[PDB]
Amino acid sequence: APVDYRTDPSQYKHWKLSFNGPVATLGIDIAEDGGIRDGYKLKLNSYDLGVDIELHDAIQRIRFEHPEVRTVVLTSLKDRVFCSGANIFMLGLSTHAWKVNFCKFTNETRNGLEDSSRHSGLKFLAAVNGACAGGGYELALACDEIYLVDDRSSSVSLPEVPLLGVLPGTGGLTRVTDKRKVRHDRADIFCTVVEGVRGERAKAWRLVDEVVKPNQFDQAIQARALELAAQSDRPAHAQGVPLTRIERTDREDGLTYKTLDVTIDRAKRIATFTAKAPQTEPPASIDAIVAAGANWWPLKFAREFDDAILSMRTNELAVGTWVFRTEGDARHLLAADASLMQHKDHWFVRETIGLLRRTLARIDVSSRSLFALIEPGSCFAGTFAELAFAADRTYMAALPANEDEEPAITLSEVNFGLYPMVTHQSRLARRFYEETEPLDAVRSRIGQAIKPVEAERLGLVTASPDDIDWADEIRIALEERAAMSPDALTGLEANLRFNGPETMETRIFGRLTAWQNWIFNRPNAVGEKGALKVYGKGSKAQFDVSRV
Amino acid sequence: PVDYRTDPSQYKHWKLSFNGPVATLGIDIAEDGGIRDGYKLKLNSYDLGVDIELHDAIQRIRFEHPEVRTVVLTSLKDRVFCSGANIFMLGLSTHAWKVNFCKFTNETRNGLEDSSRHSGLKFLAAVNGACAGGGYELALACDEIYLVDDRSSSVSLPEVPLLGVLPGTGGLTRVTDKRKVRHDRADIFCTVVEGVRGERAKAWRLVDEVVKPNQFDQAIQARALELAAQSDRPAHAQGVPLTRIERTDREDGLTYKTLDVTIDRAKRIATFTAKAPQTEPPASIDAIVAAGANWWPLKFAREFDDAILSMRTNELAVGTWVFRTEGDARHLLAADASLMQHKDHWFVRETIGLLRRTLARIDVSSRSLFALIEPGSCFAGTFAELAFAADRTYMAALPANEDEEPAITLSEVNFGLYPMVTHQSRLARRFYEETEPLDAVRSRIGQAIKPVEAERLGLVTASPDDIDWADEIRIALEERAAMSPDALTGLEANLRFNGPETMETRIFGRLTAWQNWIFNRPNAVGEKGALKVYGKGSKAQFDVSRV
Repeated sequence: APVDYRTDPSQYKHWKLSFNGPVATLGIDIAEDGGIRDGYKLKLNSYDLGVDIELHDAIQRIRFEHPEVRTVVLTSLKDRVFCSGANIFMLGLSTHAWKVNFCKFTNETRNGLEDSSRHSGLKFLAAVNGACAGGGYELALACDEIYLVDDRSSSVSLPEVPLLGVLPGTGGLTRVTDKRKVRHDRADIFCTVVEGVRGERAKAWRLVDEVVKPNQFDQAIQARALELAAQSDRPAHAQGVPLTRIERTDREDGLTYKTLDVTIDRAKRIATFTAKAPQTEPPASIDAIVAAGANWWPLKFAREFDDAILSMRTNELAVGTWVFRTEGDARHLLAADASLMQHKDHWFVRETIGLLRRTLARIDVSSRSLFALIEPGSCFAGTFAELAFAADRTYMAALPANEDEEPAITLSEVNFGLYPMVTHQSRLARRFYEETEPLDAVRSRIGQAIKPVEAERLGLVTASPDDIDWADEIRIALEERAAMSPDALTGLEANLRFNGPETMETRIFGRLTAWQNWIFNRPNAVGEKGALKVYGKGSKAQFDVSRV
Repeated sequence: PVDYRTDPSQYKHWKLSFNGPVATLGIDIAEDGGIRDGYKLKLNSYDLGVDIELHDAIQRIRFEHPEVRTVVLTSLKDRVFCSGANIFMLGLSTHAWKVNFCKFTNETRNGLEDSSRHSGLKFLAAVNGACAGGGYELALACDEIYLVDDRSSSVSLPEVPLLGVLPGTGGLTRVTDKRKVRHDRADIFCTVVEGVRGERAKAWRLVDEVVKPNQFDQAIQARALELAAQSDRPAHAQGVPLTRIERTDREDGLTYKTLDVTIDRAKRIATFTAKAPQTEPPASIDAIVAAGANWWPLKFAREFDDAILSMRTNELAVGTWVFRTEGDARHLLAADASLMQHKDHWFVRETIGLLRRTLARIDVSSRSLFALIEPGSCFAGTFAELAFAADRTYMAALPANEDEEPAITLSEVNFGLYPMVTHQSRLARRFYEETEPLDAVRSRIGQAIKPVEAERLGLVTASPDDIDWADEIRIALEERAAMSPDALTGLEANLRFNGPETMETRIFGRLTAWQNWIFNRPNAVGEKGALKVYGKGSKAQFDVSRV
């Protein structure tokens, strides 16, 4: 069945949230009977996609509904286990595509903790009591600090290689090196043994930040939480903004939201996303923005778009091309952007910018081809122009015989750094290789309605076919997209979009994930006699011992 | 088994011509000269054997031709420059064969750029006919690309639409990182078979100049001379002949003058024992030049490169390499001192370059690497790189016997003379460029560091006592043989490359790992996949679903 990423705390099976002044406590309490797919139990706080769907929502709730909260303590509500990682039985029963989506989404949820540490005024403290293994340690890694109980029952481990024949692929290796700076040969030992590291050795090797005896642990966690809270600028007095349930109509051929249509052509294998500008001028003043809350256009659009991206990634694997279109009045988009820029220091506007940033950042790493079609009547302006700059190709409709009807691309300040991709660059900076001449040229033209011929001349679009050439040029490009191997297209896209600089996050989606994917498609890990499927059976996994 | 040793008298596929400062390297591939059976190499398409000759030819230019300053790469076939890796050969190759072929060919091309930076050479691709796929990937690694403007000859990367694979020999990474082709233009370029010709190829940044056929040869020679003026190579020096590499092929390994490889097939371990100069190597430049190919640092570099290539290619099930050393550290340090003192001399610089490129093959090899530092060893200077390249390094503590206890001795060469493909020294990578631990080891240059200090400084993984050594090392090796090789290679690709990325790490990382995933799936390699339908007049059958 299809996955629905919509949930709320009243529905959580796996997490408890509680609030005590500036400290939120997020308790891991996974329901063993609560698997999102069938055929497995989730024992010992092991997890699946459904657990992460709830985790993603819980962080969203803290971000938007709890402005007065400054630190989040992540802790287990189970005896003897913090988190035992991605459920091995679940992995063994999953298709290749399901695993790859599961890795990608869980990676984005974790990247999101760090995103909020940078940009939301939040800090995350992992309070680790009991076994913290594999994905358990990968989650702790994404926190700002990790405190470990100093007793025999408490350890950190990454048993994936020796136990499962796979990597710590939820960013584990990349955080061990890039974030913790664990010396690589020590990391090798850590990643090639099942028995966990404890106490002062874990701290000495840089795997955790502090270790505390059991009788002092709770007090130490709370005191550190308050120290981390002092780093924040979040308000001492503010009511939160409830994230109301997203209204969505599911159709055989797509999805309907207030701010977004998705229409699927199953024969052509194309999903067309039509993003819709604010229907009326959005509020300029902070009091009206806050009062609008989840009905404030930039937040509403971010939420609906994120839901659509996640739904289509997960539930529509054969529909390999996404087309981006827009409709509405560019003046209302530009007014929205002006309010984002003016009020960007305000906690709520800042949080909303954060969700837009994270949501758009899902696009560049999605395994779908991306074409933006800038047709007459569209409104690729400001935030919406990011849909052009994210795309593999952008075509814009020239009308030599009817120039007054030509569409325009209109840049705003948001296109110059407000929504970095995971390379940390704006999409335009990536587009022009950070070259100052073409970037200066378009910066000079912020706010101008750039028409098709000029947009092509400035390099803002791939081509601007006229009304005679348009139909065939776009149809043929889309036919070719459907006819080529999806494997080759996704690989090509992963290299062309990430056209130079690397960061911890590009390494997570690149070097780490691509190696994991190759491992995931081979019998040593996933075969009937492989490491995942023999787990718990008392038998020896059979490996092809040859190197590649 | 593959033998990587060859020489110009044996070439089937290349012609070298020497005209003063300009060497012409002519592509003239023998259709019947495939290294494996079952395919012809038509229209200057290539296989591993073609690249083995190319690698040798560049080596000959480097060492035997101090007078050469520019290398013109061109085709001796009409109509075609190079049509890329042979598609029939790809369809007939195992997964492991393809992955090794991509890796070796990538290193050959990275080596052109390595010499452009460090040898005083420049490479000019004179593209005088169709230049497709691997053909364009080779041109990309040159310093400049000149395309004949003849209304026909084109550059193309048809791999995606035609083969269902990527331009995996650095093609995509050079298109973005080196040529700076706007990514959406690159997308068009990489998803059309016919490619691009004439002025548009220049405008899109795919080539540097286009010249009409009646002026082409003149323009190529003129530009070659201009690129030659940049060099400091000495026009009046004699070359150093690269004589044969003596090697005994045994059932259980390889014997070279400066290196033993011994294979334990049951344990799946190959032990490389590198040997120091047997006596003090020459300090003077004249004596170094007179020794030539027999000069220890060059001899060792060549033998070690041959062994790495041989073991990578011919011994797939032997997943762990153990590095040991033997001989006298004083002689190693004397060799290093000569390298540092004379590094501006063309021949010494060239030898440093081969050591650099050879060591740089280690970090990207799909084998686990353990360095064992035991009594009698000499992990000193250049040889200490074998410890710093390793996934783990164990050093034998002998608290009750100091004479027998080994030492690590650093020299200047450990601080940047031999960068891995991240551009870092192995020690800089090891310590995440942290100044405290690096200062602590640099200040001990030239000193014999004993096992306890070595472990405290973080230069080794562990220094086990002699009653703990046998079991600790044996268990680590048993575990290495028992774990999945797929997971180990992936692990090693992430832990060795522990932060910074470069164009070369992107070639071996982002680009190659995606290629490898594609290579292991039926859309590309299935009986009715893209490679195998080629030329058949049928349509590939694809699973259409994205991952």
